[PDB]
Amino acid sequence: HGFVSGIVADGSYYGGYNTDEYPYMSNPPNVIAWSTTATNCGFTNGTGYQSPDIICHSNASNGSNTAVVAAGSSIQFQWTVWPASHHGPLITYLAPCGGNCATVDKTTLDFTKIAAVGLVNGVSPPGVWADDSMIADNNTAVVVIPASYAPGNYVLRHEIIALHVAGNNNGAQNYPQCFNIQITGGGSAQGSGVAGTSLYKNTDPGIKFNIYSDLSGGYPIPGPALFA
Ligand SMILES: [Cu+2]
Repeated sequence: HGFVSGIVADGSYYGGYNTDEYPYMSNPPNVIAWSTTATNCGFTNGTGYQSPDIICHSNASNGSNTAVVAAGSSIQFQWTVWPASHHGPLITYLAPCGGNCATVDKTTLDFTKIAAVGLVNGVSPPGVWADDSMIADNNTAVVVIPASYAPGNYVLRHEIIALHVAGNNNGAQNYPQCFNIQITGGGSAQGSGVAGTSLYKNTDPGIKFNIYSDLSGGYPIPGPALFA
């Protein structure tokens, strides 16, 4: 599996939380990325959709730094690697920190879906998905912060849901990665957010989904509605 090793945010590179290195330090470095204990490169499945682990991954603790990002600009998430079998959507959220993102209680965050891509070509199951486009693009996912989004501090929660086992109850594998950003801009728009532990249920149609059977009915991307 992969994790996000860094991001390019409004033109500038920020190193992420190197989960294969930083957990083995008594004094890990400051980063905009949240720490996790997911040293096995693992995931949170449906057994943890109501655990705080779903918010920013296993045992996640606040990143200490925050990246300044102009509204309307692009963020690129650099994943270390991604397996071809792990087809699924890429979903990205913003939750206001109401203060410094370095100290917000992650369980109080209310996430707004700002980007989501799912099934691209279902003609030949298991199909071609957003993560396959990410793989082709140097293992990099891309999102646009809405130009109209209200300035302030936000947790940016970027996630792949791998669906290779998702026909099973609790089979979908969620890979959330969180980063602190401060948006600047001239807009005032903000979505109505959803608590991390309310984003997904193991019975949801976009969670318990068989990618190996006929895909002509499409894929309903899970989670709350996309910000408009
Ligand atoms: Cu796997």
